[PDB]
Amino acid sequence: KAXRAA
Amino acid sequence: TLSHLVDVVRRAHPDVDLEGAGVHSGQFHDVLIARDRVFRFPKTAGAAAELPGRVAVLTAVDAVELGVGVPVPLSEVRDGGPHGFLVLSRLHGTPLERGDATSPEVIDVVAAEFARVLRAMAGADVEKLRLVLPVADAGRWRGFAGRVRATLFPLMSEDGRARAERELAAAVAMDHVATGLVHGDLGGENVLWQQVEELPRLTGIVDWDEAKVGDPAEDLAAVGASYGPELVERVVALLGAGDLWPRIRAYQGTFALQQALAGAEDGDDEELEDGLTAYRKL
Repeated sequence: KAXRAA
Repeated sequence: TLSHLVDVVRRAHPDVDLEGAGVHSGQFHDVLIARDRVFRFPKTAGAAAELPGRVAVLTAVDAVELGVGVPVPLSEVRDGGPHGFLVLSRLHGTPLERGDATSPEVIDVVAAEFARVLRAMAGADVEKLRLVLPVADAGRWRGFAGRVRATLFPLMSEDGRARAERELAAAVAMDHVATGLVHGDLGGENVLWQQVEELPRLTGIVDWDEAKVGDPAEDLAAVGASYGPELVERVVALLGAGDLWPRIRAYQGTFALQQALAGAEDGDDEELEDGLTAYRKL
């Protein structure tokens, strides 16, 4: 994972 | 059955020390991370097609000449083990901590390391890339919006849904851009650096799973999510990419929802909970 996208 | 796989590796690569070696495991494949080498072993006969997939993506990316390393197939794909294996190089280096990236004495150097890679990616021969890589689909964000409303909207507050509708809408509104190589997940953890005579050098980029012919704004968005607007403004200034800001913000406003939706789909409770915290009061 994560806020970037993962 | 990592015992078998280890024997498959010992037999095919005698000098590989699997004592103190990474294991990533999954429903999908096992991966043995040794010092200089990664061994990927698919678990199904269908997952087996991932091996020529990875070779074709990494070969196509390497042919663009980014001026930084990408993982290299060190072996042909082999039909040994249960469903084949592939040996890739391990790249050395460490993600840049956000505090380090942004120090005044290095921030210009960090900006140009990102710029020179993104410029080589934007100048790739897209006619060649489009024969190998995925191509950004015009329907992508309509479909993503549909799944977010089906899976996540019921877990949100009414303010959550209002916020999520505006973020989905900014992405759905973007016109279709497919003009260069896009990494697709260019956050800090996938970008590897070394101190080369006391200044950061960007030496490697890993995890090309989301790679595509697409919109360069999507990689700038990911750089901004990892490092903040002070860095991405400098990268954008160097590239002359000031036009891309609306697109950059539309990608970035989907990141928490991408994480939530993948947390639901992958069954990672912590990713689901973490991606949804802005979209509910509990």
